[PDB]
Amino acid sequence: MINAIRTPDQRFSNLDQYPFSPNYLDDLPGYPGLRAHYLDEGNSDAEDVFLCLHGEPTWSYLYRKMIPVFAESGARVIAPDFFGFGKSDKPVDEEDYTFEFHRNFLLALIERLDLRNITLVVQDWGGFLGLTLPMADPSRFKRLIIMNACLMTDPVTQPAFSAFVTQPADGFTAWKYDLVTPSDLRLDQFMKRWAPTLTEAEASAYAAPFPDTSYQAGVRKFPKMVAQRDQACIDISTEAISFWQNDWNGQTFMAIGMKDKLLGPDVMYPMKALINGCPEPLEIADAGHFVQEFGEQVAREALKHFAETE
Repeated sequence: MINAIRTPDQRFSNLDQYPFSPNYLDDLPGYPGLRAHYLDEGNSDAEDVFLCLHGEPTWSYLYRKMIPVFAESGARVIAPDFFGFGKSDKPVDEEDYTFEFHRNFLLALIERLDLRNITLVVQDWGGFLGLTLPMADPSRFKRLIIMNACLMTDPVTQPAFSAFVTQPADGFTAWKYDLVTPSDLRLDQFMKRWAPTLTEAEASAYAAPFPDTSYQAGVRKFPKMVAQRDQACIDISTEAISFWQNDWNGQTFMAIGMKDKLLGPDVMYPMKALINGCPEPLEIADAGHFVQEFGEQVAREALKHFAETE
């Protein structure tokens, strides 16, 4: 077993606008002794499944405005919390978190739930990882909703997907500094800074998973993996580019949080060009990195775009 701890359930007692019932998978292949939490909303026998993947330092709570919109369209919605996050178990050592640790978890979850007709919904690490899934099992994937995200390839193959790491100083550089440096990391305060439109109660929901620093190893490791990409990550991410460019023929919808200093237009337009058939992006002027906080619009517009060419 990996050494891991579990957030007490009382931490989730008073969440704001998260009425979604918990589902758990324990002992997924390759993850013995670890319990993963996921939401499973809407018609369980739906033809379509929206697989909503979160990023750093969030959890399925981030999708709370989108889930009801997708479910009311008649689709199923699966929103897992990565190990280290949300209501999932949390390995205590940063060394146990790797790109493939997280990627293989998603593949295991997809196989375990036998998800098909997937609309992949991604942002940040949900995208860095999620965008590498379809090439592993392409017949399971039907559509893509992409918000502020890209692929963790090397600087030479796609400079746009590395330049943001070092400029602007107040972008990823500040984000990483905020996450990896404090001994007492307060994610409510972090999230209010990086999503300034959050209410206090919403911000508290992002601190909920983390009673203390011992629960935050996954949180600390994510930004380090953006700055230092292992060979497996580079290879897998580069292969993914070829998939979206050359193999993908599904329906696609893009939305950009225009105030994002990390993964805004300078990353998302290059990403648009690499995704075969990706339409003009929906630009959300007021949205920052956490586009899902303006997510009702994204979900509604994506559904209309998809209805238009079913």
